This record gives sequence, structure tokens and C-alpha cells, in this order.
Amino acid sequence: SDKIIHLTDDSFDTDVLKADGAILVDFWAEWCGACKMIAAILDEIADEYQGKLTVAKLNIDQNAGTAAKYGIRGIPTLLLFKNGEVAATKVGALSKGQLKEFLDANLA
Ligand SMILES: [Cu+2]
Repeated sequence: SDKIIHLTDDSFDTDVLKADGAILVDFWAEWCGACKMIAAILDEIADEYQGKLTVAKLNIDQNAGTAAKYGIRGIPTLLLFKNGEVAATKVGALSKGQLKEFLDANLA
């Protein structure tokens, strides 16, 4: 978790909306089973993609305002931001390989 940005309602603007480049935000909660595998994959992704992609987490139980703003309906949900705007989303569990091709799909 050393390479994952911890987001809240109060840091989201600065850390995501005003951030240059790509940020992958993981919307999660402790009660979400599928979110645990997502977390392990994301640690590897954050490491492998350092300097190309920032990875972050937003707990929806603790930050319902942000969850509502982005229309989160179920978790896990991954939101990919580029220069402060939503570029892509993926709802529900996926494999590491699938996440890599989802990321590749969003290359300029
Ligand atoms: Cu870590």
C-alpha cells in the first residue's frame, strides 16, 4: 500500500482533479470481498507502472460525497482520470491481465 494515494472528499480535488497525467482510482470498502483481490493486483500495478500511472483509493463508506459525485453504484469500481477528467471506468472484478489491457486501451 506504500504506492497508493489515500483519497478523501477533502483531498480529491488536489490529488486527482488537479493532477497532471493518469490516475487510477479504486472505489472500495472493507465489506467488499472482491475489493481485496483488486487491492493486491493494484499494488503490483502501482509498482510496475510507476512514472506512467498513479494509483489511488477512495473508501466509499467514509467518503460518500465523492462516491455520489461520480455515480458509483457498486464496488469495486475503477475510475481512470487523465488531466482531471474521467477517461474510463471499469465496474467489478477483473484479472491483472485484464486490467493491463484496460489500461492499454486508454493510451493516446
Ligand atoms: Cu505498498
